[PDB]
Amino acid sequence: FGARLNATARAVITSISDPHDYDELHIPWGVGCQLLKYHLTNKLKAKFNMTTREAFSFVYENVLQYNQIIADLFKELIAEAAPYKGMGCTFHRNPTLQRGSTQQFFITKVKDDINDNSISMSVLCLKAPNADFDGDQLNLTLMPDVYLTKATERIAPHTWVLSIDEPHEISGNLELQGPVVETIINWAHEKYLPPLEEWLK
Amino acid sequence: NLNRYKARDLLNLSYDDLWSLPSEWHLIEFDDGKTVVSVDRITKLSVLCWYPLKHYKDCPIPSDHHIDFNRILTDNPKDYLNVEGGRVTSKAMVKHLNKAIWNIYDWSGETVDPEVLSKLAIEGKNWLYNQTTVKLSEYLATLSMFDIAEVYNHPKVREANHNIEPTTYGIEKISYGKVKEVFNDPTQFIGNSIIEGLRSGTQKTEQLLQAFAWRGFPTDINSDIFKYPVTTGYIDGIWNLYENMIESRSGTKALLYNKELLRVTEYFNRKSQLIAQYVQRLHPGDCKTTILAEYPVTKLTLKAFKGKYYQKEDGKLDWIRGNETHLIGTKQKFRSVFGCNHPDSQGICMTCYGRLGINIPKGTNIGQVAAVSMGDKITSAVLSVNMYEVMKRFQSFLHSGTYLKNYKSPIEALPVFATMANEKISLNISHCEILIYAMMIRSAQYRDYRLPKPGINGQFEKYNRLMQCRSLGGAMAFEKQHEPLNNPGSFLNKMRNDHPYDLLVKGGKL
Amino acid sequence: VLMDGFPYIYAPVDDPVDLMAAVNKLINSDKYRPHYGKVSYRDQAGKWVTTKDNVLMGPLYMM
Ligand SMILES: [Zn+2]
Repeated sequence: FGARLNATARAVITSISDPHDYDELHIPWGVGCQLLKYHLTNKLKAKFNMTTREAFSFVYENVLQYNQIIADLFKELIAEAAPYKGMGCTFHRNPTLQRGSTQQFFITKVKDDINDNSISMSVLCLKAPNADFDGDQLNLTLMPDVYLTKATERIAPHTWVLSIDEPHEISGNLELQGPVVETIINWAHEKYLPPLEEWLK
Repeated sequence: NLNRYKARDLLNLSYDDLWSLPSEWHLIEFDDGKTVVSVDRITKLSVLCWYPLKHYKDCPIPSDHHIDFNRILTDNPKDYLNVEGGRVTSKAMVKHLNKAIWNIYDWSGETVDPEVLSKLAIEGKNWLYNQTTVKLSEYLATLSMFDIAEVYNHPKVREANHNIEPTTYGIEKISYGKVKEVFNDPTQFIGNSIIEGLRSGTQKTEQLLQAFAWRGFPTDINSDIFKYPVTTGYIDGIWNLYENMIESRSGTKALLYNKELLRVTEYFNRKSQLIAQYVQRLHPGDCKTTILAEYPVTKLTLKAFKGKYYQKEDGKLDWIRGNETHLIGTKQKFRSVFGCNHPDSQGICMTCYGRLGINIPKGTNIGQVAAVSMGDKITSAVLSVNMYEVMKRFQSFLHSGTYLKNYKSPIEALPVFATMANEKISLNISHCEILIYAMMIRSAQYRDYRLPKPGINGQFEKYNRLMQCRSLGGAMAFEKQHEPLNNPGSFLNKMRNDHPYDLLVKGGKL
Repeated sequence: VLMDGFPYIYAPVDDPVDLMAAVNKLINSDKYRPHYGKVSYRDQAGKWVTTKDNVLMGPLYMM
């Protein structure tokens, strides 16, 4: 009833606070090179006429340093996952109790800075797994084909939106974070207009 | 004066056009015939919460969708000239998104897939985050000692720190009462970062009172209280040995043996989930059963009955909306899980389950949902009368070691469990019925441990006997896997229910 | 002080000072009132913006 799976990764997490899609994931450079070893080897052999020995040597050589050729291949792999946004994967948070501790995301970007060894996560999907940034190592599992990508759609982030406690209600997991709310109320509830009685004169 | 806009017209604007509306008071005209007087910023926020309605052009927009829905323009000017509108909170924004999706669901005649609406809701929240964080980059909130001085220097706050009886009554009720009165006045602390967050739910009064008023009585590690209180707040500081030391015991109390708590909660969650999984499918529709269930309705369980279909007078079905106070103290005939006649030997229909089944994603194990809902609330309370005793009490009742096996019918046992569960946590009746139903067997005499159909023709059984005699696949996943292998009954051809773990025992073969 | 650009402050744990009384003195002072104004920064959209509220900048010991 359990296993140590192949094609997996494990790292700490950070946030995607810039404008983004809620179901996209950014993985660090080092994780991308080792996880996508055979995807890159396929591209290197075809495009650059490398042998298998040369391709394996090329990939392992550039795990700890940035390489422009590898970076171009990463985008080509992501762009070739159409019509999906990226490469399907599942992110697990422990302990696993509720739907939300296991979510399906799409890898859409490999970070170009090698000093960042964290998986950037959307800020809109942090409440459901009760995930925080204080030493939380999450488990990533790459989906090998399209058949499993469709199967793991059942745990997409939108599947925990509707509350399971009270009918016709949206779960509290969808509520915005503190810093964003403070900005909005600083704008909406400002006394920037005269009272309505004075407005009518 | 007082430019007039149409609700649907505003929703059709592009984002650049919406943010370009003038700073003014205006009238928003809705499809229900009413009009709302408000300002542009509240209107702009409300339109962003109407995103699901963008995909359905013919759905009317009633006036309650607007945030300031209480300021309705009427003939008498004394009804809107000095009316205070709603307060923007993270919960309020979610509620207006909730209103939009269920307005679409009702208008469509309950024909739109709820999974489609759930996708629209999160997408709408995503669009709200993208637009607000970019357009409102000039309206960041800040904190400094300047904000602290504003609240600290208020005359009434400074009077709730002097001439106080050093007792529980003098501090927690009189002194704390005065500060709460000041913080709740809408005319005080206008534009203050700390107070504005408190009104919108960002802050909480419990922490603020211990900061601006007297700290109070901390307890020792054995939950024993001290005779003398802490006569100062956090902002001023605690600089004497006695009060500082007793305050430290709170930090000691914060760190406890959560490792044991994690071990116990994990074991409890695993145990309940394994047995609950025997109730698998939830089919939409109505089974047309004449079997109803008579349940008392009380003030404690009225909220737990939301979504349950009950037969009112003249023989028609209506569902509890949660505010039927006139039903308290009476007995109604409910459509119940125990009365279902669905052909599926491990499934029930939507009507018997209740309206809460609309929210469940398609194809989900309904038994696991009930166990997760109960486990989530208990685990949250236990980790954050002890709730550990509460968890042990629920476990002993359901698993029969005042045990569930004592009762002769499920109908008589549900109110007892519902009252027990809803006294500490909040558990829906639909979840309560599923958990009780999982512990039912057809015939103990003939050792038929399958679920009974309908559920009123069955009996109760202990947890240990059920986990070892229903299906060997489920048995191989709990404890003492050697014992079922020795049981002579395991080798006799019987009709048995199946468990989700059956496939993994065979490695995937069928 | 001029060379360092900062007056180092000795603050013993048993200092007999009313903290909020000292804060009130600084705010109401014509000499030692800290500068309290707007700040400018480049947002996540690449636009140079300035805040509507007054923002105070101060030091913190970080590790
Ligand atoms: Zn039914």
